[PDB]
Amino acid sequence: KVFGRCELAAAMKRHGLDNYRGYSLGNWVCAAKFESNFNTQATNRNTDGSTDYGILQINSRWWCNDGRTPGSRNLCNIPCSALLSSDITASVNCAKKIVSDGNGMNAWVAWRNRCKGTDVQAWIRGCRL
Ligand SMILES: [Cl-]
Ligand SMILES: [Cl-]
Ligand SMILES: [Cl-]
Repeated sequence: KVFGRCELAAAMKRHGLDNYRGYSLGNWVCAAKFESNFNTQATNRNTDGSTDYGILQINSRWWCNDGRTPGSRNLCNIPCSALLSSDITASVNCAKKIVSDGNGMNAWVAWRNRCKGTDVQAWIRGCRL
């Protein structure tokens, strides 16, 4: 599924991501924009052989099982394919664990490089939330 901007913001809010770990909704929408362009089916192979999955590009090196990332963990206790669903529940639940791991949203390098410190409120501008 390719979400609209406000559609995703609403879905994130419905799943308790709004201000989770002190990160406003715009931060989450911005991260999704630059990780996946709001496409739940996005997958990208990393140079090390792990893969990033879904709307928030969650990495099989630590968070989900894809069966082909030797030496990796599955800390969200989920198949990586579950992170590609139209319903964002699994990606949100797993993102909550990631953002709680110590470094906040810096875990998402695209958030750090493209969202951190910017006017992230713009991402929810106009949205009926
Ligand atoms: Cl957009
Ligand atoms: Cl915001
Ligand atoms: Cl594996």
